[PDB]
Amino acid sequence: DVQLQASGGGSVQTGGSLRLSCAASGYSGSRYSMAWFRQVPGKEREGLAFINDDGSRTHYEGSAKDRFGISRDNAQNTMYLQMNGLKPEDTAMYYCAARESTWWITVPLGEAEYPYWGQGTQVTVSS
Ligand SMILES: [K+]
Repeated sequence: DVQLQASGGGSVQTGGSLRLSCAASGYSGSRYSMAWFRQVPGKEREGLAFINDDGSRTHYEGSAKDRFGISRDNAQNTMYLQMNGLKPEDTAMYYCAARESTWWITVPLGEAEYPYWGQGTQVTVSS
């Protein structure tokens, strides 16, 4: 019984920043490992950024390595994606996902590794 709520999307100018949040509700004693995925128009949904239970490991896909940051606040069961230097090509539907098992050696990259998803949040970047 895990529920995820993604928020923080909207319209932003090219060059700007946006922070997305994903809040998990689980009464259990697990700090879920979590991820952001996005689907840009015309493309398959793809992994973007990944964080384990305590934020001791992160992984970024593509230019998120240079521009984006993922973090989490385990005192309020929320993770964040800070996107800086946004470009029109970052216009997409953004999704967060969660799984019970943590990780260290191997990043769980596939969608199938995450049983729990939230509804997407649209980000639109315009010059
Ligand atoms: K990064």
